[PDB]
Amino acid sequence: SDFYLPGDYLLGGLFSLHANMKGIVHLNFLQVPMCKEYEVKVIGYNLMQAMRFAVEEINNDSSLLPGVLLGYEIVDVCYISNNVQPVLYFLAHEDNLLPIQEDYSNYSSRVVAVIGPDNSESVMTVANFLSLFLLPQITYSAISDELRDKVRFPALLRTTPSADHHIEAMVQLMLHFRWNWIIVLVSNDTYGRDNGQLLGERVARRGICIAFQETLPTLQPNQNMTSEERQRLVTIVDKLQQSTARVVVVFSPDLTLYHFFNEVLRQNFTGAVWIASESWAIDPVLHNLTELRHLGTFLGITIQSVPIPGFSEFRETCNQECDNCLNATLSFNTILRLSGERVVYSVYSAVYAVAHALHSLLGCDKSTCTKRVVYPWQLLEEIWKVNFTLLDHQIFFDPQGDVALHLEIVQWQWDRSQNPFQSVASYYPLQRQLKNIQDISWHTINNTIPMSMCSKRCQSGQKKKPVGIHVCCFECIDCLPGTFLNHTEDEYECQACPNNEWSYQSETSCFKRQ
Amino acid sequence: LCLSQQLRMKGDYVLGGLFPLGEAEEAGLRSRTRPSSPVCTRFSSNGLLWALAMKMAVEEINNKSDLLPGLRLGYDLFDTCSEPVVAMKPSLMFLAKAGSRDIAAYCNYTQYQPRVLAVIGPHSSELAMVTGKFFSFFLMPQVSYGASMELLSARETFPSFFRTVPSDRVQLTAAAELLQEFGWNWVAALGSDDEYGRQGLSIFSALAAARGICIAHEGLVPLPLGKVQDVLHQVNQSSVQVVLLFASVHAAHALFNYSISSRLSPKVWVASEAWLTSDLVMGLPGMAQMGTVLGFLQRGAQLHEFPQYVKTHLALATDPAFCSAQRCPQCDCITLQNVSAGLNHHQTFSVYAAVYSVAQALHNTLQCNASGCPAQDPVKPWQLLENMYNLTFHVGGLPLRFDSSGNVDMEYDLKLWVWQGSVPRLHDVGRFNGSLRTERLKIRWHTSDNQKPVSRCSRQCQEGQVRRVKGFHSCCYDCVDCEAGSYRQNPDDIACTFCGQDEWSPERSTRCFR
Ligand SMILES: COC(=O)[C@H](Cc1ccccc1)NC(=O)[C@H](CC(=O)O)NCCCc1ccc(OC)c(O)c1
Repeated sequence: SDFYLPGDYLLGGLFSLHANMKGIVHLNFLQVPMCKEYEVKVIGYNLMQAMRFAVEEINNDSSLLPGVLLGYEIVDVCYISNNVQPVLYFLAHEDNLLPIQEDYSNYSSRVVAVIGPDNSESVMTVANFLSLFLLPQITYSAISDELRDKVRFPALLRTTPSADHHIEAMVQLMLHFRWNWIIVLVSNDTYGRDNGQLLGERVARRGICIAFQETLPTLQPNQNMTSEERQRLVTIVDKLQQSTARVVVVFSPDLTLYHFFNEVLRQNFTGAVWIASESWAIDPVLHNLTELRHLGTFLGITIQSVPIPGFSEFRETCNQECDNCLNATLSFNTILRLSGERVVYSVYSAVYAVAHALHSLLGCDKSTCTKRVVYPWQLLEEIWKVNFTLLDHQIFFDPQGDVALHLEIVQWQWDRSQNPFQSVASYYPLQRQLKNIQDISWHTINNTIPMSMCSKRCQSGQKKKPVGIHVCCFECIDCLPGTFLNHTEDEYECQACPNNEWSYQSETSCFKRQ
Repeated sequence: LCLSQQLRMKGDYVLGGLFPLGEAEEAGLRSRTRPSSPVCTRFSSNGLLWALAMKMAVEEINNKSDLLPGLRLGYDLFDTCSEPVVAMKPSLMFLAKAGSRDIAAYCNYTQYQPRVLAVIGPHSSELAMVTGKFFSFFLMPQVSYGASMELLSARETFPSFFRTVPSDRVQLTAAAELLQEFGWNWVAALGSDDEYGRQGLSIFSALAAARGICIAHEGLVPLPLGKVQDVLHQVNQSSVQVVLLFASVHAAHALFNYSISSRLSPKVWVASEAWLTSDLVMGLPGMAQMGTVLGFLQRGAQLHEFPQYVKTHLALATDPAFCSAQRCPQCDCITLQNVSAGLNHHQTFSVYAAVYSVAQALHNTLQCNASGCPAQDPVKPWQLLENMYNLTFHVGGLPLRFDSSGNVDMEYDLKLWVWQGSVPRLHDVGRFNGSLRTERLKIRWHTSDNQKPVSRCSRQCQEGQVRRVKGFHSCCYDCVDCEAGSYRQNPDDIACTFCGQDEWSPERSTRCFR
């Protein structure tokens, strides 16, 4: 079968092949939730194929694990649903029973490591259990900052930069183009609330102002829209249309945005800059709504593209199946081909990290490995210590368990003759700087940079007066005669001229006349 | 004593229980390197008192012929040590197979049977959610004597959770009722930067908007001082006389230590249960100078016989013959002098009620005739859960009722710190049960004249007045007068329009004249 490959040591693989934001978490008639009826997602199957390709390479390459077969067992975890049972299935002692003990130092679990879930909530839920056994867990796409507390999650490591760096990239991009007045949309779930709070803090500290924050309804493309949801979407898009802000930052699952963008199309809306968060920045499905060309320009945050060799051709016990996955991926294969492996590198590096850590744990030379029983805590102990080059990049684990990889800002392109996600800038998390911004193309008449700002910059001799709550909004008022704006000291008030000098209106100088 | 040995006894049906019997030492916050549970040697009295309350409740349920006639009810208590790592091990142990020490990973459970019927849940909210995922996946009843966290109301994610204490929303709606009934439509809100306070601020902000209460300022204070200085500075800048402080005890102590450092200005503080009842904050000197402190506390009956019960059992627990009848260390060394301070603790009732509710729910599920239950195969947890959603049960008197939300209908008393000497006397000045009854003449304010202190804003103005918004949600206006020599051309607009050189008008005028 596709989801299982025997070996001497086994890796547990968790990916979300099917998803539904309103899925049932509890048992149905005392049978474990079955995900086949939820919507299939192409990119999750792509990442699962990435794991399988990585293990194929490791089994072929005798230089890394000579004579040791590396196997895997993969289970579908469907957003929240089916969180619990796969963990017990990984931990059980080969007859699906897990004994309760006061000590697990000598307990041989069925898998030695878990390539963990893609969702923050699933990651935390699984880590709660795997923390007891100290079974090493590596997650490739869960960005929430909560995961940095290793007293809280000792067993957990990541191969993608934390949410802080995503927010930093967005903020520095907005600063570079000197935007000042932005809209924020969130999807009424914990991902949206997390990232919205973090963005609020950073933006407030950096002098940009969030003009507007709003929550989307949790609509679904297969489901018919109710009148109330329609009214809500109408309200949201009307609010945006009548407002002056045109930078729109969207934190949402891709499933939620289909109806939102359709409604935006109904409203004849145009002219925005859509800052797409990682959760949808590279979705093939949304990209194929070719009418989006008229809604402005789309810039997304993602992890740096690294071209994996050979993986392009490779892409050509309940809840271990997917029927529609291959039929779905077959259609998008061309678009996927053009899009350089991005998150695929996170999965690839996770598997290679476990491979190297196991290779070191066995003390293995590149001739033979002295096979022995491996207990997960020792493999975690060795995983913390690896440092090696992988495909012209390099991975080693920080004190917080993260790995440093370049972030990338990408513009959506619709020509279909070349890469649909063009690189336009790159953010280095070690330097905490956005770097090497290239030629973005704009919807504007002559590619002059668009902007949205609360108030235009005042003329010389005009002091500020705050308009309201936001520091970013100010009226301009000329200084009165006999007073001047000492711009080197203050911006909000005009100072009086010396007792022997005077000034005109809207003047910074003083002169010796009555 | 021989008292740890009493934390278990047999029965035809078994109740599991989680309490903070022990705690970690500060040096005991060890970084684990082998997978074994932290050994929480350090004792804590509150947990033991709650466990004794559970023992008393089960003893009564066995004694009464009116409930579960012909069956013996047993219990099995475990320490949580207030951490997920420790709490999760007995959580797994509870759901192990009947008559065995193993947990099973089957894909269907139609005739599976765990060793416990239901679990008396943990006290703190973090443990409540962590164990709620697990227990609600299996559809096992969980009944918590604490965990006011509002997030637990969600039946999409916590189907089987119940509690015998009101959730945060009841207290916050009572606070909104207080503000509305006293007429304080202009306030500031502060919370502790933990999930408790950070969720409370969201709930209260939405409620305040719904009832027309305007929030001048929002902020969070850290738990263990730049942000504290910033928060109090902004509060003073906001020109507000009423401040809500929905903060954990340590955060409140930090903020009021800063206030002790300098009492910048006095204000009416709306407290929360935790601060309102915790000694280390109540002991701070001269707090009458802060302004009056108000807050709502829920009222339930005492366990009148409980102190005599504890006296009796701590006397009995050392008889050399009775000892013939170590999950908690140091439990066996305790003496009544270290326990006495907590014998009157209000939360014991919530433990007692919980047990009774479960017992009642079982009695209904078995359909027991009062003279004896009918013969049946063992009741499974998911059978009991179906009956428990619509359950009315007496607790000594005062019959309570669960509903679909899993909460109980319970009423609140408005407590005022009437300061006398260095001691605040807790004075009742009203009740809330969904509507607020206030005995206003009894409260004496901090302001010398003992008239009601004023914290309000306008939302209406003669049309000749400006409309510049203020407040965190722009829910207030300034009403500044339109200038003489100008006319108010636009209703509800900001500006006014000026008149000719020979053209004159009053202030607030809509017209000008020759
Ligand atoms: C609660 O957060 C969310 O619901 C969202 C969206 C989501 C919903 C259902 C299933 C997966 C994702 N999460 C994220 O975007 C997480 C960040 C985090 O979750 O911390 N980064 C994933 C980037 C690569 C990715 C992998 C799998 C994909 O589909 C199977 C997919 O679309 C994108």
